[PDB]
Amino acid sequence: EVQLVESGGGLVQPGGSLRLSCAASGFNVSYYSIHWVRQAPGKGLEWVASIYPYYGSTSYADSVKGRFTISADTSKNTAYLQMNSLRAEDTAVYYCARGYGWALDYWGQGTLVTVSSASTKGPSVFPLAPSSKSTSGGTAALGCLVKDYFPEPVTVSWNSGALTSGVHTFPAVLQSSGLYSLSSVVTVPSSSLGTQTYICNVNHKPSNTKVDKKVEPK
Amino acid sequence: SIVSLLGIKVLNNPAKFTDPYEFEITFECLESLKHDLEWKLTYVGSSRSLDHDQELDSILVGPVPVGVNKFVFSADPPSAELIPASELVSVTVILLSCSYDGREFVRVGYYVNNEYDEEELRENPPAKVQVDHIVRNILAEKPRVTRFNIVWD
Amino acid sequence: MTQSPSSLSASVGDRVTITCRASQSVSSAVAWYQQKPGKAPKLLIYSASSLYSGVPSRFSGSRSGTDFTLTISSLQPEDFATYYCQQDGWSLITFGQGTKVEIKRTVAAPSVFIFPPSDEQLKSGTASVVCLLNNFYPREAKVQWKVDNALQSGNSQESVTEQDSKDSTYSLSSTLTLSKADYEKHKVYACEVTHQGLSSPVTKSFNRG
Amino acid sequence: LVINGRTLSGYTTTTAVDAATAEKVFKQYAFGNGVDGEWTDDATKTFTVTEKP
Repeated sequence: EVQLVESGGGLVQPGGSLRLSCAASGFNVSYYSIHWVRQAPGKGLEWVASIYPYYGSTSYADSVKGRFTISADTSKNTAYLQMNSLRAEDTAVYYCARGYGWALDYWGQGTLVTVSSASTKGPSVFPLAPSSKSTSGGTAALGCLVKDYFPEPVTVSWNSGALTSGVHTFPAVLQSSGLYSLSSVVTVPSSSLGTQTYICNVNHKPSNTKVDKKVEPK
Repeated sequence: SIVSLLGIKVLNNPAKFTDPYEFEITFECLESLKHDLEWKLTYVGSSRSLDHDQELDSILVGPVPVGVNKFVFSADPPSAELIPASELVSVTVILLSCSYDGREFVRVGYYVNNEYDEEELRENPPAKVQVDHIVRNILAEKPRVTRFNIVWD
Repeated sequence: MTQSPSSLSASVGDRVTITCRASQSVSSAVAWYQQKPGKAPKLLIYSASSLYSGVPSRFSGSRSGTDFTLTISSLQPEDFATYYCQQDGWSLITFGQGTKVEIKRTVAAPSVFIFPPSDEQLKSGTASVVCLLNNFYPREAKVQWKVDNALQSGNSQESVTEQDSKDSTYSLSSTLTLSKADYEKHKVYACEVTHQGLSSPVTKSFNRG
Repeated sequence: LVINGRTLSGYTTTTAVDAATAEKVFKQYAFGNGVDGEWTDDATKTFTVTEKP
């Protein structure tokens, strides 16, 4: 089976240099056309670079001109988007993909590339605690507030994966400070509020952080 | 998978509408077989209410050796009598295709531009397309390639 | 290039058509992709009208002039996603702005819950109060932050869940962030929600500010 | 940092010149945990905070 694997994602300073690597399996990249496509958070798809076969020969989105160099090393069955002069607009998930005529039939999973002056910082985990008034028919809502972390992503698990119903982890938001914060909530029976403990497991790999907060009434 | 392409070079580029296609085709063969290779060049058009595909020429290369073989496929030009007037002065596409005992295994698509050489004629067109003053430009530096796994055996 | 409509509500079995307008008329240059969240795009139609292998027959494409179109002859549950047209043009590849195809259902009311800053946070000098809007259709929702009946502008920051798989509903979380001094200054804080599935705006509040 | 409190339990890292510079940021990572901080290792390069109900 043909696969495509991106690599080299991470955090980078404005004006900094990064280099991604699209690693191929199931096919040799010399015969095929290979492209780089990126997706800003919650935005459409944007193409940046194409490498065509036989004769190298490239095409680049006007915005990434001169700053970006797509290329490929056939010996090592791999391509490379090289970004220099990187600006805050280039932060996105970078996809690499094989050409199918004028289409793109196979894709990587991507890597996130964050360019900013903020620094890598684990999250603060503050509670969202349930109340006794909030007995609807008998349903309550508690949550974790995952605040002031950089850069994405964070992952949030409720009760070590054993609490999968009524839960909504939210898209993270960028704040004026430049820090990420995310909230994760779960509705649960107001009955079991007293006898059943609820822990949210927060994992933020960029700073090697994994904490388990217990959310309890006052 | 048994045959792959190292290169295609379009010796006659740019050229007139009426001018033939000479395609220096560098290719490679791993594990030779007998049934022989059918190299087909296909004109593909898109116009107002139609999507026309017509074959342009077809060469058979025989016998097929192992290694890197470079052969030139001279192919017949298009026929303005069989093409709408718009595709004369607009972008078109050609599919160099190679097939093995009925089975197409690789298809290389190329953008192609066509227009008038004359300056004024380009600013204001003649009422009728004068194919003699049309000139074509193959974008052969950027192939668009499709590969199909055929049972070579 | 130019993709309409950006957004489409629909039901299973319906017949949907999305439309892309490109500068070029070359049918070879155009494909369509489907993308679900967290996943790489999947090719559906190549060179305007050709069904990419694997794709179901309910998908179909065609060109008429500069305009290209994808239709799904009868939606399916797995078909609810975002769709993108691609023009692989002469100089450069373009993608259309995209089209998100959400489910239609009956109008659901949000359970509105309010949450206080918690004292772990107020140790370090900043207080965040969030209002939650649980399971509401449609997304059309506006929360209004009120402290001591003084409408609040410039402080709130909301994010929205994607349509749920079971309820086909949405959740919204609006967080209100204030310096601990200004939290301690005022006493009662409330969240007012004017979903259209709410006759009157429902307000949720707390005290001991 | 090995964090263990009534409510919070987990770990983070940071690399630095001396353990006191590391222990300084770790402290600033007291989202209200630090209040009940036992604040206890050089060989193993671990620094632990403890609370109790």
